[PDB]
Amino acid sequence: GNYNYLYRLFRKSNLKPFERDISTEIYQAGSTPCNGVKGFNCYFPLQSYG
Amino acid sequence: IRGWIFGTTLDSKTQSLLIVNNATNVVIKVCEFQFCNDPFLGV
Ligand SMILES: *[C@@H]1O[C@H](CO)[C@@H](O)[C@H](O)[C@H]1NC(C)=O
Ligand SMILES: *[C@@H]1O[C@H](CO)[C@@H](O)[C@H](O)[C@H]1NC(C)=O
Ligand SMILES: *[C@@H]1O[C@H](CO)[C@@H](O)[C@H](O)[C@H]1NC(C)=O
Repeated sequence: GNYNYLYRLFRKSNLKPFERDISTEIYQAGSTPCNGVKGFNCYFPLQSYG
Repeated sequence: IRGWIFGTTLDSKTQSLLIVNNATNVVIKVCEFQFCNDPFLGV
């Protein structure tokens, strides 16, 4: 698998046209806070195609 | 008045736009900047 190519799997809101958010902040899916570390309701926002 | 800053959080988790005017040029740049706590331009 090539792991150099990625897509964003989760976001708080959809992009506007030609908007380009490169932020790597952990996706908080629920009431559980992330505090900069992965966990329950707290997932890395990108996936790699492989 | 010698420049402007635009963005969402204005800190390294986010992209932001900087305009600086230095009287020879207008310089414009878009980065995941870290801003100072009280930004300033030189005397
Ligand atoms: C733009 O940034 C704000 C920052 O609070 C965020 O709430 C909003 O969802 C963002 N909009 C888009 C379309 O990304
Ligand atoms: C370039 O942007 C990506 C995505 O935000 C980030 O992972 C990477 O650390 C940035 N490059 C540098 C030199 O920090
Ligand atoms: C204005 O900005 C440009 C950016 O390339 C630089 O070359 C130039 O020396 C600057 N002028 C002054 C007066 O700082």
